[PDB]
Amino acid sequence: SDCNFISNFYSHSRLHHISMWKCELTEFVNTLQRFPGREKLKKQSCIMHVDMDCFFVSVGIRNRPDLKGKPVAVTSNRGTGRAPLRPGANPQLEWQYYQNKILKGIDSVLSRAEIASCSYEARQLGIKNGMFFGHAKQLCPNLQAVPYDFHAYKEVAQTLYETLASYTHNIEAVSCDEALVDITEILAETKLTPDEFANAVRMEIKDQTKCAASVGIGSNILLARMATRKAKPDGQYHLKPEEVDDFIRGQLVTNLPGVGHSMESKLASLGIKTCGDLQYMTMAKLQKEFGPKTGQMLYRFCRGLDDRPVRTEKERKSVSAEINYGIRFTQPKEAEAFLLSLSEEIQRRLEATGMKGKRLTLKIMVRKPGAPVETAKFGGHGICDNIARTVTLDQATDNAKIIGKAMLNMFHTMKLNISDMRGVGIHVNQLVPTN
DNA sequence: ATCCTCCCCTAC
DNA sequence: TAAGGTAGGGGAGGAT
Ligand SMILES: Nc1ccn([C@H]2C[C@H](O)[C@@H](COP(=O)(O)OP(=O)(O)OP(=O)(O)O)O2)c(=O)n1
Ligand SMILES: [Mg+2]
Ligand SMILES: [Mg+2]
Ligand SMILES: [Mg+2]
Ligand SMILES: [Mg+2]
Repeated sequence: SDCNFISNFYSHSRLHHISMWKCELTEFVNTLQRFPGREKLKKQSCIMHVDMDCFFVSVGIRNRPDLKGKPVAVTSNRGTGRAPLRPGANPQLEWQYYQNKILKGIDSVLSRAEIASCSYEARQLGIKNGMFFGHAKQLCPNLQAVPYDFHAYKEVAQTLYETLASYTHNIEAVSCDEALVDITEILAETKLTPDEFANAVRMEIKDQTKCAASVGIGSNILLARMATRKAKPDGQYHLKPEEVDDFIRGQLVTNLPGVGHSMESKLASLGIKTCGDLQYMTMAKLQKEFGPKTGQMLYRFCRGLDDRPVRTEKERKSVSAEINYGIRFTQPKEAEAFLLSLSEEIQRRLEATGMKGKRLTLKIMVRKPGAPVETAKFGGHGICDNIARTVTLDQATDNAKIIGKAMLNMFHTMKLNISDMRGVGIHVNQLVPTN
């Protein structure tokens, strides 16, 4: 049953989990705006970024001292690095497409399970988060596989924020294992050097989780995030003002928060690889080429300038639910049955968050023409494109029968081969809170 | 100029 | 096998 299929997918999805945890930690921090750790150590803006090292791995091997110091990966694959042969799939074509259009603008039995997190040992060999386990185990035959433990990560994630909250409420939740903290007040009250405090928080986090955090310190958010890169693993790095200009010039532009593979490829065609190359670009040229806001962001960031305060309050703008894995329909009756289920799921989330929406958007992934019907990854969406529809209701609703019905009307206007469908997503906008 | 609407992109 | 989600920023381009 599609009802059990949905529940079962979300049950096993790490990406669904990290998103929920982020949502929860964000709400916890918001709450704090409506300190045992400071007094227990009471015995020019300053920003600290706290980021746990190889978070799933570290938690996974907490109580497994045989795996410390080894190449380890958190993945679904039991450990062989093999999967059943998939004849008619074309891993080569999908990988080329991934390197060409996506990373820019025996193979047949290898595991295509993703590595969620890998140890630093494993990294010293090119294994990175998001690599297929089959391939990783080719780069490093001694890669150790470790199962997910979602309960344990949620517990460490919470312990992490509780700990930071014990020093200050001036926190921004970046993710489940990562927060920004403004420590200007603490340093003034305790009279401690930024480094002394950073060490203290690290010692305490390790004490309470058996997991290591790296800390980056700087006079703004951008600079604190970048210092963390240099701090990892198990360390800290204070990027002082006198070092900013020389540190920044050598950084690959891709390291700037907000520059991914698409922006990188567009900059490389401008002849720009490092932040230093970028500094030579005018504000007017960056805005013309990239738009006003992105243009300005690039100009400022490549200089180490950033004036965003720590955002302690975040308001929810949308609720959604997508599954782009294990979607295979043959009949329009099956697809419409599934749309009505995801509609009950979207009702639960709107309720759980106490919202109703006016604007409803259906997004379908469809197999791309020329792309093989048999996916390289078991259950994968493979190479696809997106069809999207949007409607707007007269009243904000949270009723699945109305949402379901809206999804069926939207789905009918699509020109679609059911057997090419590879993913479905419902997105709710223009929210209003209940009561 | 500001405001819509339909997307692409990015972070984790 | 394997579980490729989720929210928000913002550009293009068009109507107001
Ligand atoms: N491709 C990815 C990236 C991240 N996450 C999960 C696994 C990570 O353990 C956790 C935190 O991600 P980070 O980006 O902080 O990376 P790590 O903590 O694993 O390593 P690092 O030490 O580089 O921060 O989120 C995931 O499921 N899949
Ligand atoms: Mg981390
Ligand atoms: Mg996996
Ligand atoms: Mg992280
Ligand atoms: Mg970047």
